[PDB]
Amino acid sequence: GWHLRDTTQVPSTMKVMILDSGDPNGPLSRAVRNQLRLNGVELLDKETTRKDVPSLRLGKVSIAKDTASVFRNGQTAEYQMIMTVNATVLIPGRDIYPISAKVFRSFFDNPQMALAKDNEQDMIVKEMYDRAAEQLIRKLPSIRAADIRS
Amino acid sequence: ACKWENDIWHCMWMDCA
Amino acid sequence: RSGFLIPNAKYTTTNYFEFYLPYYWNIAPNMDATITPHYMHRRGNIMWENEFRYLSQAGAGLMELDYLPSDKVYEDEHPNDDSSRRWLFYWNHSGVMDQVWRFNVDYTKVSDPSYFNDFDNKYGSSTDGYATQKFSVGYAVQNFNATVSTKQFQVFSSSYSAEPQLDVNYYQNDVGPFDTRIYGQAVHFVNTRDDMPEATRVHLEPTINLPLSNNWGSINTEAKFLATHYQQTNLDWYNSRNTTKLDESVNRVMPQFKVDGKMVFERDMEMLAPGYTQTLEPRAQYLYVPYRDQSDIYNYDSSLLQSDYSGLFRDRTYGGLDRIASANQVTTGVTSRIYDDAAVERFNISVGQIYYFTESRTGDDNITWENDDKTGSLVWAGDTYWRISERWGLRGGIQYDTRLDNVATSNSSIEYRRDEDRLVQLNYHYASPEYIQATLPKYYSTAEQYKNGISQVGAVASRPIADRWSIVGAYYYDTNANKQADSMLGVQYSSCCYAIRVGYERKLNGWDNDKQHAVYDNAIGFNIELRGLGTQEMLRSNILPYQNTL
Ligand SMILES: CCCCCCCCCCCCO[C@@H]1O[C@H](CO)[C@@H](O[C@H]2O[C@H](CO)[C@@H](O)[C@H](O)[C@H]2O)[C@H](O)[C@H]1O
Ligand SMILES: CCCCCCCCCCCCO[C@@H]1O[C@H](CO)[C@@H](O[C@H]2O[C@H](CO)[C@@H](O)[C@H](O)[C@H]2O)[C@H](O)[C@H]1O
Ligand SMILES: CCCCCCCCCCCCO[C@@H]1O[C@H](CO)[C@@H](O[C@H]2O[C@H](CO)[C@@H](O)[C@H](O)[C@H]2O)[C@H](O)[C@H]1O
Ligand SMILES: *CC(=O)N1CCN(C(=O)C*)CCN(C(=O)C*)CC1
Repeated sequence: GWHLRDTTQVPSTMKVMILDSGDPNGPLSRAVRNQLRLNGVELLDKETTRKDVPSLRLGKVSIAKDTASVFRNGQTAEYQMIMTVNATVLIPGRDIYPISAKVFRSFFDNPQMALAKDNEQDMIVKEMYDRAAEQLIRKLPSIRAADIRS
Repeated sequence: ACKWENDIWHCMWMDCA
Repeated sequence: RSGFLIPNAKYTTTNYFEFYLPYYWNIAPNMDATITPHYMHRRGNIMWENEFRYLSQAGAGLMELDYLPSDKVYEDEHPNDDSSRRWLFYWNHSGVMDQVWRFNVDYTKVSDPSYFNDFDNKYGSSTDGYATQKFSVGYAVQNFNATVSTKQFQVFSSSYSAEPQLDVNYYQNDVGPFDTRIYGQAVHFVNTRDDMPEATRVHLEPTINLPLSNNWGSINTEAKFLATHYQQTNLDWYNSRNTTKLDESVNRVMPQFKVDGKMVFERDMEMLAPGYTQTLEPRAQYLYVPYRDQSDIYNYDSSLLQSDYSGLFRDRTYGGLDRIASANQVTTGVTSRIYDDAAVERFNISVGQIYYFTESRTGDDNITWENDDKTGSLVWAGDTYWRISERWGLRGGIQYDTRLDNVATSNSSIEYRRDEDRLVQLNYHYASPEYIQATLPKYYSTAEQYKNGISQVGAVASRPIADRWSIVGAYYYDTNANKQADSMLGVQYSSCCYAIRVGYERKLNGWDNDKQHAVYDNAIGFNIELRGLGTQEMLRSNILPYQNTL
């Protein structure tokens, strides 16, 4: 009983929305804005006079880099990076609903090419934000059903 | 080093020996 | 306001009895200092630790300066050394000023490579193989960013540094139906050794892409251009010892063409769970990059990247810009998701592979594979996440490579978590010996402590008792050697006005080259704080800290 997705990834009530964050020029804001523009969402400034526009407020993100495994000498073998992002979708009449994204990545350590590993780490972080943005978009319908349930 | 031939478009997309 | 905190004691096998007498100094708002005498009995001296926390318009920062004037153990192990003093300087600053300026500092510098194996691991770890020293100043606006940074590394076990590196990004989204961007970089690579090559690299990368989308499908076409210029000096020593000669001036020009496509199908899970939705998402990507012989360029900052499921669709095989592998490949994957009646995603599983029409080459192909496979389906990846309930969750991933003729890597985890205090977690990590031999230096493949790979099983648990006691335990074990890697216990009693925690840890702390076995460190310490039950703090105290997996 498979069929093509007849609805949109972003709900029709969120096709025009306000993107707000404390770091509008940061990487997470850029990734979220690109993701929202991908599904044809019209982004507005927070000072606009148009009412009944839901607002997506991006919270502070946390990136942790821990040791997942070690070698026989106790040296780090694999590093695990965890990115946690919090956000709130405020529908003005109804309510504010929190959402979050957690992204896990891994990479092996190499002191002999440590600088190269640093570059790799940067690339991994540049991927992780994108994944987080996708997760945020995938939490958009669940908010909408929560708006319909109440 | 080397210098590109006349057909820059085709030569840009070719592989190296 | 400012005075003496409660002194705290410890017993380790590295320094025997250890005593801490902290003093807190509130210099002003946004300015705290902490002066800690730390008496170590085995080393027979006092290390002075100075912490400084500040908040300013440029951001938040923390400096640490630990100084031990002399060390008896270090003197005995290094009797020919001039001085036995040890020290550590750490500085972490992060800030965004006026929404445009970004200041970052992550600087660690120790006196000797054996510092973190002998002293407390507050801003460093004994698992670390090097110390990072990074400065970065950036200007970022909505369509532009320019960052200048310096990266240096102190290796504990020759290293290259970018002194300095400049990155520029420009974006323009509405050029007709196309999105356009340009990336530029200028880096100077310097080595600690005086006989290794030095480089200056300038890179330009203009990219254009046409995106198209429906409610069910999406397709993105991308054309990118890479132009790099290398000026290399100090090539005499390298060229006198290698048959392949480095070039003083190098120009690498190459285009890249990529096509990505995704589809989404939906169906109703009528038989299993009415109201539940199942989505099937096939994704394909064709990538072409012509082959350029890069053997005349030294590899400064390019390392092979891990290929998980998300990494299958990556357009780069190496990080950095010194090595750019030729590509003629198609990546195909499928992701299945299961959402409940409330549109909440409960399950996802992804499986994908990469098919190579031609061999991926960089001109310098020294990585040791287990077989001569060059084309076909060589890389497979899989991932899975299942939120079984509100308290149960399981994650897993696997990476298989036919060139290794083995599973490259794998990881799994199952966690129950009722709240912040009640949790259990089981995790497994695996990396094959073939992967270690392929992606790591040769002495890793020849050394006892490296060659066997990773086969690690970890168990973590935390339980409250009587709403005032918290017990935390962790055990990480190596199945290849059948030996313990890490073990931790911790019990805390929390009251209205104070809390007392006692912790014990046994960890791998080094390797003995003489008898060819691992060294273990045991540490038992008490701590009293003036007043949660502290479960999360105790869970993050060992060398393999706990991370929540839902
Ligand atoms: C919307 C963004 C803008 C997109 C603009 C279009 C940019 C792409 C232009 C067409 C080139 C890409 O297409 C790519 O062409 C090269 C040409 O070398 C083909 O490559 C093939 O070409 C010839 C065949 O005789 C050989 O020299 C080469 O070794 C072989 O690989 C690739 O199989 C194809 O994938
Ligand atoms: C497609 C979506 C789902 C993919 C994700 C699945 C979860 C990830 C796999 C975890 C399973 C446990 O991890 C698994 O451990 C065994 C050994 O312990 C490894 O097996 C490997 O080492 C053993 C050593 O005993 C060898 O006999 C075996 O030939 C070799 O493949 C697997 O390669 C690894 O995957
Ligand atoms: C997830 C919950 C479970 C984890 C929580 C429990 C944590 C405790 C894990 C069990 C391991 C700790 O127990 C560990 O046993 C080893 C056995 O080699 C002993 O280790 C060492 O102790 C002394 C001193 O060197 C020697 O007498 C002994 O031979 C040596 O092995 C210690 O007793 C302790 O280091
Ligand atoms: C001279 C040179 O470095 N290039 C141009 C030569 N050509 C060509 O088709 C005109 C193909 C090979 N090439 C290599 O890098 C080996 C591309 C650069």
